[PDB]
Amino acid sequence: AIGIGTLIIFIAMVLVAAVAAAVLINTSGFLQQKAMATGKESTEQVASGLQVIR
Amino acid sequence: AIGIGTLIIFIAMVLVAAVAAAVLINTSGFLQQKAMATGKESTEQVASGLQVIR
Repeated sequence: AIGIGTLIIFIAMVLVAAVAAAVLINTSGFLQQKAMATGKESTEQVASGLQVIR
Repeated sequence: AIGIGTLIIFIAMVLVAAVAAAVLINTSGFLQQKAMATGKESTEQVASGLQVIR
């Protein structure tokens, strides 16, 4: 019967789509930290300094 | 987003304008004393002297 294969291949299709989704979720995590830090750090750099009074 | 840079460069622009202002305030101080003294001293010079009676 044709049904048997249709079921089995669905199982595969789901699993692959899961793996594909995962990499984007993971990568978004990696980028989150890197981005946030880069902004903070750059801001502090511009904002700060010393001045010779006399 | 474009906004991010617009903020950061504003911070710089303010700071530079501050430094530029400072030099004029400082220099005005330096000149104040030098001017005042020059006037006083010159005045005393003209105003004063001795006369031989006999």
